[PDB]
Amino acid sequence: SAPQWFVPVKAGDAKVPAYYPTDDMIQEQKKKLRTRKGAKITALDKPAWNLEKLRKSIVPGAILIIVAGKYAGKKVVFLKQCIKSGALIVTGPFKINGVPLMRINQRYVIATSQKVDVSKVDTTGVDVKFFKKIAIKKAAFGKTVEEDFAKKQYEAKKALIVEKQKQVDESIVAEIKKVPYLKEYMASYFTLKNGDHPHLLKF
Amino acid sequence: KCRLHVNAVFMGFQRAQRNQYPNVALLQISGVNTKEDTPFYIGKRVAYVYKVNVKKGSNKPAIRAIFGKIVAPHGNHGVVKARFLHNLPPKAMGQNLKVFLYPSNI
Amino acid sequence: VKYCAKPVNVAKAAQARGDNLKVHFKNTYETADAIRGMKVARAQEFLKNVIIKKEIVPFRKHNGGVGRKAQCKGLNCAFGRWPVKSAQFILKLLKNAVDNAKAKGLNTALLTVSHIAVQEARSSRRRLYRAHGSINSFSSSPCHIELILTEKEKKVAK
Amino acid sequence: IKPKIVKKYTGHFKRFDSNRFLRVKASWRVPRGIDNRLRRKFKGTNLLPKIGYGSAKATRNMLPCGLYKFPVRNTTDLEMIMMQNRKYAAEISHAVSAKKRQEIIQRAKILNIRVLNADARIKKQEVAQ
RNA sequence: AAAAUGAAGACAUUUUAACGAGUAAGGAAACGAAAUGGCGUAAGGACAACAAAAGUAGUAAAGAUUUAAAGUAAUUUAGAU
RNA sequence: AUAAACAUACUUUGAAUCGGCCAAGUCUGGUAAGCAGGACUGGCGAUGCGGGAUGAACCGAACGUCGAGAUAAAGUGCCAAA
RNA sequence: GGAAAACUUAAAAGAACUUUGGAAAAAGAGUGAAAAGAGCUUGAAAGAGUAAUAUGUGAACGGAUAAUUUAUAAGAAAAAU
Repeated sequence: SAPQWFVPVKAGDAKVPAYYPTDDMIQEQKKKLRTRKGAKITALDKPAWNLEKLRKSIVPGAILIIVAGKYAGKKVVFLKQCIKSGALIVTGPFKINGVPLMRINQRYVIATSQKVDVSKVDTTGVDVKFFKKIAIKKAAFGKTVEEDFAKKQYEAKKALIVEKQKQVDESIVAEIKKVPYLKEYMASYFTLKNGDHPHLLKF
Repeated sequence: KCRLHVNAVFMGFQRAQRNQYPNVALLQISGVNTKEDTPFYIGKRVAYVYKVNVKKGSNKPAIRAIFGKIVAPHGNHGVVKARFLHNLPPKAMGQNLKVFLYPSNI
Repeated sequence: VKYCAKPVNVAKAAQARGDNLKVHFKNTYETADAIRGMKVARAQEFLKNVIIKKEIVPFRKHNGGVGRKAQCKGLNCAFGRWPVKSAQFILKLLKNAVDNAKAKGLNTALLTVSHIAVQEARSSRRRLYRAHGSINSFSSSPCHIELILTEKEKKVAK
Repeated sequence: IKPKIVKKYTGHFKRFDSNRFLRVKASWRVPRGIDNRLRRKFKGTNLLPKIGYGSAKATRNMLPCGLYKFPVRNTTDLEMIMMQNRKYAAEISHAVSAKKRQEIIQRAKILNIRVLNADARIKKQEVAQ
């Protein structure tokens, strides 16, 4: 048999030694680069082994301040933690803040003392499948060129499901309007004014 | 839109009378007047954001940033030590550095 | 001796040169520096004014002991002179190069002094008899002069 | 698999007073002067070669591509690194002609051996081709 | 320095521990666990495509100018003209 | 009592060197000297680093290439880290 | 008493006719594999000239650290069941 180091390749009718096998008995192989296996897929209810431990101030129904990222300074309501990723599933109810149903790591939020509670929110869906379904993916590598227009049509085709899962926000919006000045507070931006020293602020 | 940072002054690197160690940069966060108010900021993000007058024929960003972390107090007057991905330029001495609020611990 | 630079387009340029010219390099290095870039229809007029002492040649680099003049205002140089031998030698190379452009068929009115360079040639030594039975050197400072005139036209870059 | 090649000093050890004088070249020479500024390790000028600057033994004499260097002068020279194509790389000598370079290059692809001079002494296939 | 292994791997073997300033001065070659390790110039005797055409070279030598790479360094290597 | 096996005892061959200088809870000659000469030790010579602003000897401490930490002499109105 | 000074090409085929210039020469043209053009194999450093780029209050140069600009330079495989 062939030595472990010997991987025969085709010769374009170029000069070859007498010991090198000819082309009629050489079958080429595809270069292999993927060795590590991907992550396993388990049920939708068991928590992942790689699950964080949320701070004791982060409880469902509380209001969080997003101090980093695209929605920096906004407010959200913490429904539950994604057991398959450890990131909080929050909603800054879209009728008020404009923050959609998104996932944010707990390190980029501040847990306020405000508590909206809100049980019976009907979060039956809105799981790791839902976030993996509305995520916008790239155009791979071998998919011709398909430039620019690939992403634009993605939003239209995934828009309807985004609205469909906005049945979660109907309960919170009515509850938010109950507390005076809370709807205005939620809809606004969090800002650091004069004399607002972070080591002195408390929530 | 909103202000989510506290300005800190890049006073200079950690140094001695006739030496300098550009690995660690000293910062004076606004409103911190003593070393007992530092425990909050130990671990918070710090960004040195500057502006570069690029040309329209290039694709490099016109606003670049160097990030770092506050690691320890330095003296009794609320001065801190920050270690960045790349050492701060000495041209940026006395400029303002944004002290963010994350990684949050509340 | 070869030329320092070749023209962008040969058919739009004319050349002339001189080798081992018996003229001072230090004086000619400044005359050639003053007429660089100006049109040949103007350089022939500037050179004549230098001969009759009506336009200055600023001695920017070799200004050791050179006297101040009234015509050296605005050039950022307080010193200047009127080298006559150097100017005449250039005036004969300009005539040669221009007469070559006519042979090619180029239009004289559009020609400029695009390239003009002076290099140091090989000196010829003499004897200067000094006190106490000593002899020193009395050496010339010849030079090579090269010239390239091109037809000046506006360029385009979309 | 390729380790992190770490160099403890990426600059050059220039001869003392080489910047000021042109007769003094830049190739390093230890100063033996009885009053030399550098050899007494004054502050500011105390940069001399030492064995402590040596790089890691595992990643020594290794090119950035992750392999070592093995010069070749003919096709038969390549046969000495066919078993070690994942450890060595062919480097055609600076005197090998263009005709012989193609034979080495063609055989190296057959034997799956990298060549560091793969685009060396090529023909005029850059303009008008 | 001491343990382990040892006809050939290779990086002058593996592991552990201590150590590392320096003028004058010393440490020639060789010595498998090597009684310091090496770079460079020229000349002489051998080796250099192992199947009977066997190192490179007019498909461009030596030299020169530079661009990069390897080496702690002495220096080496390759690209372009 | 304590320490000591890369301990101890050496043997042979040989290089360089015998112009020295400084400090002192020391001394002699001298009015005295950054003068001349000595007893014991530690240094510079042969030695960089941190401090005394600058300094061959003073104080801390002696150096393979680095990362992080407590420290030494000594400092914490600004130059200058505190 | 007592020096210095070697080299075009294979072959002179050592430019050969025109224009400018008093002339030397220059520009074309031609020979030659290539001007190698006779101050002739290659053509280093010191010193200048041209072009490109950059910098600036009583020296200049070097080292550590970053920023800007330029250059170099790493890829075609692909998940769970």
